[PDB]
Amino acid sequence: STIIYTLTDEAPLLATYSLLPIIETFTKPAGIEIVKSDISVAARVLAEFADYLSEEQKVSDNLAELGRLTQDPDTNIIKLPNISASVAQLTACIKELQSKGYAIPDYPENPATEEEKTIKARYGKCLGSAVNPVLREGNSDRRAPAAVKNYAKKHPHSMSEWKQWSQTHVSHMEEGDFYHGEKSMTLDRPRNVKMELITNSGKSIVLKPKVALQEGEIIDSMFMSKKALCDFYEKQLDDCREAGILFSLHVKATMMKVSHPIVFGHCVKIYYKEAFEKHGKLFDELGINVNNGMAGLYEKIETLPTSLREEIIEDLHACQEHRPALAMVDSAKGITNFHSPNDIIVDASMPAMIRAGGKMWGADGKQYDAKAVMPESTFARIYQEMINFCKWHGNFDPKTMGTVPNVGLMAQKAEEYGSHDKTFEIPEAGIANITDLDTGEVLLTQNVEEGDIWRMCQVKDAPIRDWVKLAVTRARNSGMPAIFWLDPYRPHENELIKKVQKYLKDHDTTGLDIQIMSQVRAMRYTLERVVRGLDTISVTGNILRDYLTDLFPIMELGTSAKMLSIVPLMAGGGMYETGAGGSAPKHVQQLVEENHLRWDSLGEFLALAVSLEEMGIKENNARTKLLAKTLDEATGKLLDNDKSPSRRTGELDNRGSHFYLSLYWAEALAAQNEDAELKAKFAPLAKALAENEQKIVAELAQVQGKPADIGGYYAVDPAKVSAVMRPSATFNAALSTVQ
Amino acid sequence: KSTIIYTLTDEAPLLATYSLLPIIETFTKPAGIEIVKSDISVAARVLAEFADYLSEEQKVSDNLAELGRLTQDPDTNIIKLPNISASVAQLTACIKELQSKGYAIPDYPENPATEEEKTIKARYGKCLGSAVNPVLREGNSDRRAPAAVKNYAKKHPHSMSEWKQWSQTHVSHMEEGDFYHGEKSMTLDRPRNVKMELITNSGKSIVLKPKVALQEGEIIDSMFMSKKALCDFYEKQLDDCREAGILFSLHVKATMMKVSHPIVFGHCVKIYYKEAFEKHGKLFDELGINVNNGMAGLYEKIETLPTSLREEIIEDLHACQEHRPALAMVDSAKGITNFHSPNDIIVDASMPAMIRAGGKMWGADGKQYDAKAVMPESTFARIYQEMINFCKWHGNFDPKTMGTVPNVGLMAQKAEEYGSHDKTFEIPEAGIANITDLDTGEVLLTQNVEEGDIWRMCQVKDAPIRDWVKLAVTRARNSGMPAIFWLDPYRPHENELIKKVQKYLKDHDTTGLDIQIMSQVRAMRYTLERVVRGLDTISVTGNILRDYLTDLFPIMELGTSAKMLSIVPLMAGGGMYETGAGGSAPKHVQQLVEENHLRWDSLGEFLALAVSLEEMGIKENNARTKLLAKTLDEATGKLLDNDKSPSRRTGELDNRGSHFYLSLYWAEALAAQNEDAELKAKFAPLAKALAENEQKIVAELAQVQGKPADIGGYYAVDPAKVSAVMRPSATFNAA
Ligand SMILES: [Mg+2]
Ligand SMILES: [Mg+2]
Repeated sequence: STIIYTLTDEAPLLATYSLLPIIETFTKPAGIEIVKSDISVAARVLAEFADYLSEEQKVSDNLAELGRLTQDPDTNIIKLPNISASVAQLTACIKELQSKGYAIPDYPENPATEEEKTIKARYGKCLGSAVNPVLREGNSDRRAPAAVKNYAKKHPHSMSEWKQWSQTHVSHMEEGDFYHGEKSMTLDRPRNVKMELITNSGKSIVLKPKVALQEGEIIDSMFMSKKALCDFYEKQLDDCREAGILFSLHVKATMMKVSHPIVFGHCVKIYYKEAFEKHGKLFDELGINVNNGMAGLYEKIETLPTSLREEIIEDLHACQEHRPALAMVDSAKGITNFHSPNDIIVDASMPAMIRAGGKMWGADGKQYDAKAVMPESTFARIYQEMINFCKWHGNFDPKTMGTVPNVGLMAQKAEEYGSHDKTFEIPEAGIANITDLDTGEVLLTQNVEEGDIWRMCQVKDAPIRDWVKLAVTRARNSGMPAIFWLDPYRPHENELIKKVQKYLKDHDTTGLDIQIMSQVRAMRYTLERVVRGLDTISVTGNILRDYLTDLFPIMELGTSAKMLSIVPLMAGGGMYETGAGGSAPKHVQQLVEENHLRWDSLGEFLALAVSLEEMGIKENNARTKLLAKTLDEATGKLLDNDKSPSRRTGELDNRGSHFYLSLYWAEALAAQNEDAELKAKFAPLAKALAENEQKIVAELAQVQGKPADIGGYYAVDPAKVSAVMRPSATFNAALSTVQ
Repeated sequence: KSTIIYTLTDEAPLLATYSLLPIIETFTKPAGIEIVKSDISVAARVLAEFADYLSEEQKVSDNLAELGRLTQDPDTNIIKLPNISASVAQLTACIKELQSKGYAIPDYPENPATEEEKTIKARYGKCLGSAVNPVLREGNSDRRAPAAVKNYAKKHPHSMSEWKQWSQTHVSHMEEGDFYHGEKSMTLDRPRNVKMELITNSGKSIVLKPKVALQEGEIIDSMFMSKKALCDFYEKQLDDCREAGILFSLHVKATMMKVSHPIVFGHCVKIYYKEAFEKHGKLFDELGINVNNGMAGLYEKIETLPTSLREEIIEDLHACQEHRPALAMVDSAKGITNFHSPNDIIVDASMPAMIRAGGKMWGADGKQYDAKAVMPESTFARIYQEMINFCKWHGNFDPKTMGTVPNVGLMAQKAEEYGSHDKTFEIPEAGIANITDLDTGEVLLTQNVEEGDIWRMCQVKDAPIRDWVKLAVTRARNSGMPAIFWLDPYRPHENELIKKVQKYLKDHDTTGLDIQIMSQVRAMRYTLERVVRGLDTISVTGNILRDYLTDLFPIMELGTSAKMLSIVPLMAGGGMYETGAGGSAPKHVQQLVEENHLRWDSLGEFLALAVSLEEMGIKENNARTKLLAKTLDEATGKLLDNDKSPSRRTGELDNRGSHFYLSLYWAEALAAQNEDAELKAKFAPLAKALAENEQKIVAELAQVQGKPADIGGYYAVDPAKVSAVMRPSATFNAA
């Protein structure tokens, strides 16, 4: 029975030339095979371009095979960070690969004809986040493990002071946003619909030609009213200045690539209304779309005569005199919260600011209270209920606060995160219809005006169905209550409540404590419990999941990055993501130049454990469970004993951290008394590692402070790399025992 | 007949009722309704008390004691109006209005000789204080906004100040060390006798309270406020409020927690002025200064000291504010701060008042500022904070659209905190605080106490709790409103209640009903989300929350606490109906003697009647009262739409016509009515006879004059001379 282990890019790739031998040896006695699977940029490129490759140059398309493998129930994947390649990276990977003699073609950035057309679209399949969509087949089980929860408590991170009299607060819309206008239904039949506006005059513009819907599919029709948004802005701006407080705007433009830059840019255009009105005639001429941050406005006015440009810059600053003070991204370099919408990212900025005791940065480099403006009311009210709790009760106590794991609905681009291609800036006032394009039947009608933001969402029944099963599962396996966060007064969430109530009957929920309440009622029910050191599972839709697996982690642990990221696959298999972060190119630099790798592998240590525990459950395997239970104990110890890598050079790096993990794990499997036959195999290793502990760490330290040739970058050399990453002679020897 | 008793009280209430009583009888005679009188005035109660000293046409029925017996007649029906809680000199000014009228009664001047001088002393203490309300309030409270008043509100909203979403205003309470956070309680299965005994660390035995009878099912508490914790709190929070730049305030209720809260209050002062006090302490001590009763008495007592020292004391006090925060003010102009008396900023009035104002208390400059509202005792303070956060978020309430929050309230037999007068002690020395069985020596409940902590034992009996449940149910049944019990599961005492309620709810048909149990703060938020949506929620609460919430919500709904149904549904099945809680305000008796003018106190009675009829309706199933109720409510309603309610003037308005006008109106709707042929009217001696001549009664007694009329007496007055005033026309009594 197999664990598939991804050989990704850059830093965590290097880590695993070290760690995987350790993994292979600990897992053998449980009858666990460990298969490599290469899905690097490099690998994925050579797959797409087999037509250009020699015969034994060719490579198997692993991502594809992984994809198929999603359907097999036995499947068990440990997925590490990997590159979601930018153009620059790919052109580089391309150019490195060519040098190694793979005659793939260049990257025609601007095609000139024939194949350049089709190639740039065939390199396209490689650009961006190619991998996550293929692998993430079935909802989020996400939580902090005991190992980390408990270390957190003994070793609490910093939590700034919440003054009982703080003036920080969330500000959202009360009417005219998506929420308050929202309309939704669950389909009772399959349908083919179009998103069609009927011009107030009668002209019929189609905005989205065909969208296929299945029975049971929940759909929502939702729009942001430009007029309401702008009144709310103007009113809240004035409000903020009258309060003598930082004005801030928290948005997720990196996901909602269509929806949110619009909402963002209207804040800018309004704040500086006085200057835009006088200069809109030039900005439009200059192709200035402030939707993508004020940054661009400045870059383009640079070509202006120093006289004209000096006028605009004066005219802008002039708005500050009647406008409120702005939250900064870089106080010192004058970067405001309007510089790019991709700077202040809502689900990370809000907990960051609440950690900091409800504070944000002013242009004088010092903290003040802030109005956190989140126009769309739906998902903002959550954060305000917390804020109210924290004035009252002070900031959270990580020594004693509970845990809030999140079972999140997200399968098949569920809900808000599927509607990127179904969102439109309205052309003219009219009627916005979702219409059955076969029967002509109109399903949902909206009252819209010019420049409104209209979007259609959907979530399918099988995802919803699985999500209810996973909620009940986690409730059972953990003892925690599970709370469904769903507003009855929100059409969509009513539509979910209809499903949730019905599918709960399809499962054995007798022992358990499972409830459905309001978002804000659930948020407080959870809070009242956390603070008493109790635990509660959040069961939430797709966006709340992205929000709460940043928010509650930050409070409990100080990061959002030492978490179990599990995707229990639809077919009954599992995937274990070791981390949300990048593959960290910077660490790779330190390895090449001065043989030190500061990459932390704590995420892998943790993925491996559940991976084993869960394979331990399905396949009914005692061995495995012990490997989990013990790898549990060891990782705590690795944390207690400060043995995670240092960011220095000379000191312990990624390899030494593997060693100590190998040590405390072997030791645990030696001292354990559940499987005598395991002890026998592991006790000699435990002694070899204990005994030569320092001889080994020395052997490891010995190599640092000089370069390290790894035979490539996007295309590393497996011999060279295995040398560099497994350089201790004594340590390699210790593994070759175990009998 | 099925009957309705009516109380003739004291002063201006007594007056206004010789006027509008005979204009009842009229609309109630066709309903098969009698109206017996009951004189329980200050003046009439001494006459029954002291009757050994009078002749026998000079002799009276003891009208208070008769009502005592009446509480156990399943059908009784009573409308109680304000009356004087007799006093120091107001029994002596009325220990004389008969000696002038001819009645052989004792004088009462203390410092008494050899013993029927201590015994007549004791023997007319009878009629001192609120000695009439504990006779009559026999079983918990039904308190809601009557339909007439609520509707006038949504049509004529009062002012609600803005709540900025950045208000700094908040409640500050103790998180540890306070009664709540260290509470213990139990429910008895056995009747017991207990003592409250201190066990000195050395072993010494101090009996604080020798004997306390406890019956089966009773719920008792042992709680303590730890003086160290309370003062650390005050210190920490004084710093906080100063670093904040906000006003500092102290909301307690010294007028009923007569023992407990003055101590808590006094500590806030001594801590505030710690610099001055830690220097003049010896001197303040020699003088008797007990700042527990407020700075007021300190300034009165340093008046004896010579001017050089007095002003050195006054300066040292004042020099504290350099390192303290600013106080909330009771009277900006006359320089009266929070701390003058503990009876000025009374919590359940001061806190809604504050919230209505946008979260504001007054600075010393007559201007309005943000405030820390310090309620040290955590138990009943968190709800206010919950409201404040709600309003910061959503703005203040909108009277036009918002719903109601009636209140079913546990209070029978001095339930909860309000009966622990005689069971609260400031602890003499550190040791062990025991509730201990006088028969078996078992220690039922124990606490660790130190020097100067406050310790009290609260009890609530089971018979009140059962009624209190049945009442919450019948109100839920008879109104279609959801009803939430307000109960902390994490608070020993309330959790002890949750166990009874859960058990007792089962004993009523609650099949249609929506009846849940929530933590005070959950309950609060929930009913808050519903009012804002114009939805209604009955609140079912403890004794303190019954006192708090019946001010908080009607202040938001109607801008007054004093326009409310106060129904005490009696244990035996019947019911008493209370017009108001306000004073008799004797100041307005003179405006009806020196001149002719009185006060607005009529409105409460109109409403006491509308329910007294409506519930009489289904109690002795009488189609003939359900009518008069709903038509009386229509009538009183437009008596408000048309500004026909009493005036401060002298042209004018008072009960005289507001009086009359609803005769015009509670006839208006009785003739125009059609469901019915019995009461077809028949009340057509016609309403339009008060509309034939409908600007003349008004003028016939406009000429009534002001200048003077005499009631010929004040407390005891005759029955042939307030006719020629309260009943001054000729055209009036006619129709
Ligand atoms: Mg996220
Ligand atoms: Mg009150």
